[PDB]
Amino acid sequence: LTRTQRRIAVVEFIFSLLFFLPKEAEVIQADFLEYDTKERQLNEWQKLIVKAFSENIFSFQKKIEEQQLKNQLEIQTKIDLLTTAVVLCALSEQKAHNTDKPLLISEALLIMDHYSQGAEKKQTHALLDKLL
Ligand SMILES: [Cl-]
Ligand SMILES: [Cl-]
Ligand code: NA
Ligand code: NA
Ligand code: NA
Repeated sequence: LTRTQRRIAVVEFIFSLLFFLPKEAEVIQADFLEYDTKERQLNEWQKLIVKAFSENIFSFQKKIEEQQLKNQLEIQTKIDLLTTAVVLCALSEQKAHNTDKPLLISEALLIMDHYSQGAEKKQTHALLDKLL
């Protein structure tokens, strides 16, 4: 599997959880194990993202909540749950693996295309991730 496919697997997982939150951190981590299949071949790289997600979901969800709002501009001189799941994965991944900002954003937009969301305009906030 490609790193992109592995990212998609985390996104879909997170997505399925956002309908029924909150769950305890170790519960989500154990739910991720039951989520594994022949095709997913879930590895430690993905499990570390889900671990960061499980332990920081309250803060990530807050940071998101407030960045959207803080986007209230004049000049320059309703986020959905799939788009949220994509953004939380990027936050989770930068936390677990310290992936650089440019790679995370391109990848995120690539996943949005995969789900034919075409709401790419809500970048992975150039505001929410750190450029190293
Ligand atoms: Cl895939
Ligand atoms: Cl999948
Ligand atoms: Na790989
Ligand atoms: Na995990
Ligand atoms: Na953590």
